[PDB]
Amino acid sequence: STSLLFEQLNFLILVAAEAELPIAHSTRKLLMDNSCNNCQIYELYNENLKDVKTDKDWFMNKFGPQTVHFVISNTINFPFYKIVYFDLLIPVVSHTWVQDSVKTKRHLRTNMYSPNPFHLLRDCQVYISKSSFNKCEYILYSDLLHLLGGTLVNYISNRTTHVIVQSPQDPIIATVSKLTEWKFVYPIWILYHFKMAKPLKGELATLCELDMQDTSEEQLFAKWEEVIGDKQTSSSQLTLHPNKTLFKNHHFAISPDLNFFTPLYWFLKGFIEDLDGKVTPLSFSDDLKSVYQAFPDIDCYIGHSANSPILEKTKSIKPEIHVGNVSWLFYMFALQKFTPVSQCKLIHQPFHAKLFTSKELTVAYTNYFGSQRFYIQRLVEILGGLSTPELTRKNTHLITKSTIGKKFKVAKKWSLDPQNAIIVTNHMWLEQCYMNNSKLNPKDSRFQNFKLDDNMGWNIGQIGM
Amino acid sequence: SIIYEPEFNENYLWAE
Repeated sequence: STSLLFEQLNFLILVAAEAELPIAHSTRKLLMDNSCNNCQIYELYNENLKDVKTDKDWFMNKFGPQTVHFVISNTINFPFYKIVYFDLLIPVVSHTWVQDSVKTKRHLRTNMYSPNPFHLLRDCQVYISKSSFNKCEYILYSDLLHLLGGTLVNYISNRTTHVIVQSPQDPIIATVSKLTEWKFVYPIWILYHFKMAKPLKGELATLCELDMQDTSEEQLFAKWEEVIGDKQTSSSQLTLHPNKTLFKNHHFAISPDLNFFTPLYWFLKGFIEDLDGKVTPLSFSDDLKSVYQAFPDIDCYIGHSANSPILEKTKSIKPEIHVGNVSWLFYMFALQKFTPVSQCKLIHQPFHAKLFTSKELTVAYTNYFGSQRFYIQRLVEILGGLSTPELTRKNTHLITKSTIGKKFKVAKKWSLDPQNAIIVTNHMWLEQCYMNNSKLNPKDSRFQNFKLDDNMGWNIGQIGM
Repeated sequence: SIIYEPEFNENYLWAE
């Protein structure tokens, strides 16, 4: 029972205990019988990694130089999980992923096979309604959903499980009732899982559902206070994110360019403060000199836009201040370490001005799994373009890591056309465009390299660290 | 197979 299903893909199977060898062996056989390139087995139980710094360099030297496409583990309790999952963007999937992938003969979405028990929304395909939210709210809700293991879609389909709306005034509710299953919910559906770390059930679940009688702001505030307000009963899974002094001796200034729904600002404030940091909100009317002189411990600025005048004045007054966005905070929470922004990813800085339009950058992608799908869509978004689920003639670019798969074959053939030519280029073109703030040429040789799986440093997300 | 696909807003991420 053989096939080409896993051609050119490298796997790392982590065995957490001696009793798992039978299953490790099973899984390896299925990978090898279905044409995996490399398949390493590493016994966690059989090597003392205590007092070894299991960081990115250590991982690339132990398990590289070629990229690991998938880690196969039914536990996240290994000391290089954060490096693998949050930095290198390698999916971590259960043994069941291999079994199900062989039976259905396609590369399955990885999210639902994550063994991270924080990934409470792993089974969710969620569309965030842009007509309900400002830009900053949209980014935040996307960050949290991704952090809870869910999938973001830019379209409503039969496969969409949840539509996020602010209120019953969102045009989309009416516009989809005309056309026509999936659930409308308030953003407190996402936030409750983040804060409490358990499935949302009972009366509180009902309070997160769209209610067409919530006709004023007052009724929304009241549901927000019932679902994520002063609970006083504890959060579950208290050891998943054990560093409760993560932001100790740090004080964040919050840009007025964020402009959150007030109860969302309370949630964000409460997040920073429960990790022992401090928050001062800046307003457009503030005299910035006296704010920063009145609270001289302020060491961090949180803003949406890199071109904000507040940020320009702030940098003038406070030249060594940390300059990050809301995504940066949650990345620090993911890593469980305060991390300067220069050691984080491009997407953790306040966003650059719009570089491209849709007409110049409507992109499809292929062979990007899990967090790499998230990362590529965020990057294309902040560049000013659109990213699509499928490859059509509407697409201006196909983004690819390698030469395998059917989308690459079709798109590479379409590149030979004379007039309306789709371009095939690698993900490093997106990253360098953003990093340099320039429309680089995708046909430069460095961006026509499609053998990026030979080096783990060419993983999407590593440009700019 | 989609149901609804919103029109893309070119300046959503920069609108004041």
